[PDB]
Amino acid sequence: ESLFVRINAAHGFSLIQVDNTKVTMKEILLKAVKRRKGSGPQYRLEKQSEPNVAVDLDSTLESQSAWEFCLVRENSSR
Amino acid sequence: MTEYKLVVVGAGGVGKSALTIQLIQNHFVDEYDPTIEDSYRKQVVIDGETCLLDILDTAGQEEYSAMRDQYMRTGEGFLCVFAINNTKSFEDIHQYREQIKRVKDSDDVPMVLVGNKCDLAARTVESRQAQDLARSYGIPYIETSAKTRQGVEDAFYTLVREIRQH
Ligand SMILES: Nc1nc2c(ncn2[C@@H]2O[C@H](COP(=O)(O)OP(=O)(O)NP(=O)(O)O)[C@@H](O)[C@H]2O)c(=O)[nH]1
Ligand SMILES: [Mg+2]
Repeated sequence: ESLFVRINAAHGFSLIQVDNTKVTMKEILLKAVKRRKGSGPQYRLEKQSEPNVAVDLDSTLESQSAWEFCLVRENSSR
Repeated sequence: MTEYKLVVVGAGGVGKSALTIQLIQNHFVDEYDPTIEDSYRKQVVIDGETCLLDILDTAGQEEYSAMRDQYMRTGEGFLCVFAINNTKSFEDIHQYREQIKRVKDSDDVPMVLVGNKCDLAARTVESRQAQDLARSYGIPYIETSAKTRQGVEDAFYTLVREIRQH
């Protein structure tokens, strides 16, 4: 199996394949939004264990020390 | 309200994700992005009665086959999807049914045999062969196109009707 990250969203979850942990959280967010929402409302990612705080999208997956995140509309909460 | 856990299974590339997204979002996915696993929840009206569909879109890639056990245990109805231009995907249907049996102790679960990509002119799985397979299982056969939307609601809504009529 490949490595992958679990993204919990408003209407379900998505498992997002990653080649390595040097992928940025921005890349993961973009993949999750494109799959789940299609083609403007903005989104953040949150660590599963830290509600209401946006992860730095320019940081790497490795830096998060987490493999589960919530995808949250910026005008909303998880 | 009442929620139905429906699971879409079948070989890689047969159109499981395209079927799911055409149902949920009324949009055809042209790209082939292999699934690991994804769920989608949507409120729908079926025969005048509102319910919540919880659709689990699964991997056709055999490297994720270990995942089947978890989702086959809790899945409440299954779309067993092959592509009408892929005889191997038709051969593969039985494996999914057998695995659903090892965890449910029976195949006594709502299931629909789905022949997808029926918009394509070139067919290598005969309609009578798919009809006969479905008959051998005692389940409906529905031809679908995720691209045109043909048969998509029928396929998913048939599972909900079968659950409601248990
Ligand atoms: N013409 C046509 N193409 C389809 C249909 N359904 C899916 N496809 C195409 O077939 C390719 C694979 O579809 P996809 O939904 O990703 O298949 P899948 O079963 O989810 N693959 P995986 O098991 O890897 O997740 C895509 O390019 C998609 O556009 C259909 O009904 N008609
Ligand atoms: Mg898929």
